[PDB]
Amino acid sequence: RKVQSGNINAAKTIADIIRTCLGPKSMMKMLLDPMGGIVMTNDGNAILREIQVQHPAAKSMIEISRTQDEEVGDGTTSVIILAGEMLSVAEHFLEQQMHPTVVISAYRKALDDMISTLKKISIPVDISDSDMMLNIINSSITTKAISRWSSLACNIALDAVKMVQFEENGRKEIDIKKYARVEKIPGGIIEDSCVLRGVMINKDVTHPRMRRYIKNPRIVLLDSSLEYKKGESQTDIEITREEDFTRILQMEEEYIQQLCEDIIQLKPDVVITEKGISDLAQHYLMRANITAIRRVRKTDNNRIARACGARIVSRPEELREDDVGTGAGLLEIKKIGDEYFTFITDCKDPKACTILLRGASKEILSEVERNLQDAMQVCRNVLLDPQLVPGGGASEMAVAHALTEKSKAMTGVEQWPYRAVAQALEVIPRTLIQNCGASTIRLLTSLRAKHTQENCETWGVNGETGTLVDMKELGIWEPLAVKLQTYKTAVETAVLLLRI
Amino acid sequence: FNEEDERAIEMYRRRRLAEWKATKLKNKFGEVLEISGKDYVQEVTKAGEGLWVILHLYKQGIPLCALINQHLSGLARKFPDVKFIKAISTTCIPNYPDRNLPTIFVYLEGDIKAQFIGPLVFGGMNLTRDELEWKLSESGAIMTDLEENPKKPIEDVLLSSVRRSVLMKR
Ligand SMILES: Nc1ncnc2c1ncn2[C@@H]1O[C@H](COP(=O)(O)OP(=O)(O)O)[C@@H](O)[C@H]1O
Repeated sequence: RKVQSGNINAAKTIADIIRTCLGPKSMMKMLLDPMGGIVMTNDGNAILREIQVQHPAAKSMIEISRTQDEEVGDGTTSVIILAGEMLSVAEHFLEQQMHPTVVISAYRKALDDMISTLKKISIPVDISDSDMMLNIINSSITTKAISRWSSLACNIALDAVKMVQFEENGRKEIDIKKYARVEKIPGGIIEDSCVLRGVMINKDVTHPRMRRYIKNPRIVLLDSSLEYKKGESQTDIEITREEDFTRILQMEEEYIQQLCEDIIQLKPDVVITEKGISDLAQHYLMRANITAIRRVRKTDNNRIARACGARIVSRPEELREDDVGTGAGLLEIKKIGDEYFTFITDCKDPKACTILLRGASKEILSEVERNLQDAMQVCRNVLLDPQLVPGGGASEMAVAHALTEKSKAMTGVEQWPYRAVAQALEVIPRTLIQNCGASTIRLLTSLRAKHTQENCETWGVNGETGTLVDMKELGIWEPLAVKLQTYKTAVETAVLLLRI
Repeated sequence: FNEEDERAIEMYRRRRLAEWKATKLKNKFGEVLEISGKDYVQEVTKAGEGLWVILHLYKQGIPLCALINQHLSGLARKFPDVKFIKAISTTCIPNYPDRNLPTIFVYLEGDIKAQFIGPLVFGGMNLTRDELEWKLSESGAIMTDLEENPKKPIEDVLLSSVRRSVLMKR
């Protein structure tokens, strides 16, 4: 019994570590290094990643936040605050009457019916027109930032995240981490920034006499190394027998030329490797008209082989036909930088991409990169679920009111925990009112009355004025996946913590 | 024709004959080794010049010299061409304070490098392996990857804002 009452303290104190950082208006906190240094941090993530704790429950409940942030990328502290608020002042009575299993059973159906109620209300939005998506994105990036060419960044973000799309494997699936790379190069006007249909690499050809400007290439992607020695297998075997060395160097030529002929049996205009290239292999290639690029990273091969134009299965050796034939555009080598840059551009339906932007200084480039990264995250989240739900705490109040009506409707035996959750779910509007700077009790009573009589289909609260206004003319909306994920994650973390 | 191919073959013959003076089986190591006696410096120093060693001094009591051993062994498996040693507080330096217990550093032949002292450099209860390869690879023995430790550079809002304001409109 005393285990739960001991573990709840760590959870509530970690929840209270950061609580006033939510919303537009927020405070800032200070950390003090043991030597004497001072850092004044605003991010919730930085604080809940730096301080280390002891009790295992606190460690697990910290790890949940980062694990969730790894995937969705939108909401981190809200689930922590909601879980702490629910845990603190709901279950301690029910423990005083010694019925934990009844509480869990009530929690399950409470989750089910609140999820159903949330699914009941929704408004669909069309996806054909991009202007209203741009407007929604602009409203979403109203978060604290610098408005320097924000519209351009939003437009490029929308274009890239729409172009990556999906390949009809396991229904719609959008990935942004692996098929989008940002590259920044100083010099030139900031207007020239745009999305590039192909892909850029920072390396160049291995010999000056090979052709560079090619039209309609036929690319082959190949792993492993062309050279083959395998010396470590046979070392110092009858050192006095140099005839063995002569014979092995003679027979290796047969293997090298066999590999070269097997490759050359097709028309692979370009050859990309990763490990290295010897002299016989490049000499044989240069006997014909082929170009080679050496030692590219793994991720670059992942982008290129991802239907950037060069549809290739990336087979190590003994390839087949139709696994090399590809439809691409132009291959070029540029001298824009001190190092030569490779361009494989003007392809068809390229599933990969490469986004580049230009600016005089580097720090403004870093800021612009952060801005468009956030925009891309939001736009990816939107396309998966094309329905929206009003925010500002109105949804929470409506759900709580519906739960109270149901509790007074059927009036089950275990209705007390149900009501406890119902009027313990309303912590967010109280925090918003407290941060605004007005009286909590009167505003909460007015909101309850409005939800009772007007049902508050879109009426909510304003975080910059503190007055009850309708959100139809305000324009505040949020997607649907984030709320469901937050509510679920809170439910199972509470159940898991109570199960011990 | 017969000129270029024969010339290429003969540079292979010359290069392969020049490579006949290669190493002398220096890959004996590749696993974790432990010593605990009076074998202080007569073993670590007495080796070939082209080695890459790493020593370690601990106490076995505090639960920070038990986490680092797993990471060190994991690096031992991946990299075969290095030397790894362990000891318990008494091989050298007969008296040693408990203030800076986990002591890890790299000898070179005649001149030590990259002295790591004290628990503050590691952080504490947060050493993921990647930070360990990064710290060890800041001086040689680099395998790949960069900028994998954002947890150290926390952003200071006020100073960074002042710098951005003074730089953007300068
Ligand atoms: N203009 C606004 N008025 C009222 N509430 C807002 C406004 N803008 C954002 N919010 C609310 O503040 C919350 C802050 O979200 P955020 O800062 O991302 O923290 P988290 O990552 O925990 O969601 C959001 O959930 C949103 O519902």
